[PDB]
Amino acid sequence: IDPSIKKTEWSREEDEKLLHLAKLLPTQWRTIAPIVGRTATQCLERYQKLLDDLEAKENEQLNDPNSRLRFGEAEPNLETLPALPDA
Amino acid sequence: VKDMCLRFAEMETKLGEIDRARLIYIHGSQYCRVETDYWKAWQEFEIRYGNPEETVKEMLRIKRSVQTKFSTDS
Amino acid sequence: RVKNKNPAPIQISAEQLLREAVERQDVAFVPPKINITDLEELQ
Amino acid sequence: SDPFVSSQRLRKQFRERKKIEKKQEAKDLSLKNRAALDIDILPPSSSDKDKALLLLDNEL
Repeated sequence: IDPSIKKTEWSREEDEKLLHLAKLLPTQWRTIAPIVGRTATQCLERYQKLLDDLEAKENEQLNDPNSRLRFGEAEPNLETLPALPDA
Repeated sequence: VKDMCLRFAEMETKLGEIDRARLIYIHGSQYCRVETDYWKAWQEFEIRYGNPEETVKEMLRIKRSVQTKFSTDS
Repeated sequence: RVKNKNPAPIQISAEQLLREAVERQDVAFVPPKINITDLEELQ
Repeated sequence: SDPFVSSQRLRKQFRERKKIEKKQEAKDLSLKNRAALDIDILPPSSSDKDKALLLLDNEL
């Protein structure tokens, strides 16, 4: 909720900063988040999206989500989701 | 501003320099419908002293950007 | 059918909440002014 | 599986794309300094190319 959160689209500079940090500190998103500028959940979701996107672009020309595939989808964290529109 | 820019670019071309002439053409294309006086002489210098593949794309790009600037407010 | 899940054209905003909360106030309480008709109540 | 092999693949994919992107913006900003330009410069796109030869055909 708080206004400090940048919900805009990811700029390229912060994207490369996120890539570099996620390489430097494996896992450890609560410390990557302040340096990147976004929240920890935003950084984790963005990193996962980049990996999935790279896999999708890889399939045209040709990571083991099979381990993540063997179970169901990730249950979204309730507090990080956008608010339901009111009826 | 283009009124003096055109004469100065003609003088520059007479002297034997081409780079600063086109430079001041893009410089003058920045000050500002029915404005054909810009583009007529702009494209005239383009035809008389311009290569097909070397320069046309970027300056036509700039023309499109200027037209979009004009069209943003209406 | 009281099942109009359709998102409202006017979403509730916080400033709206504070404004319509403050709207519960009215003018200052007006008491009938006392009439000093003689000297002793003036005193 | 690999926090390093997979990292390079993301780094590779990003790194070569920013090189071509920095190439354009360095090119366009250098022209505005020598011309005192004040406006954003949009990517060339295929539209300018289609119009370029069409303009060029009437020139010659």
